[PDB]
Amino acid sequence: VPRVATGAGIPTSRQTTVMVSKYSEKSPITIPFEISAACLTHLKETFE
Amino acid sequence: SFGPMKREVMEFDPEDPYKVSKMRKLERSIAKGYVYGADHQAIT
Repeated sequence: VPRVATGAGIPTSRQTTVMVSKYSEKSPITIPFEISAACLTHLKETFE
Repeated sequence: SFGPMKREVMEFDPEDPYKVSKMRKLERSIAKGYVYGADHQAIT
């Protein structure tokens, strides 16, 4: 802390220790995605 | 003679029941980098 005090009778506020823990915040996203079984059939049945 | 040699490849390969389905689990996760949720005895 930037410390300063002074004066003749002006009260001197003592030194200050500041520790702040500041958290993070999660936001898990998701897009859905579609592949049909008719799409996967042609790789995996091997027609003529 | 060629007929039953196409047959006895088919009728002698499978040891797992829906063997195509485990081949579907391989041929997706190789294209898509170890998809989760492949192995489920449950239905969600």
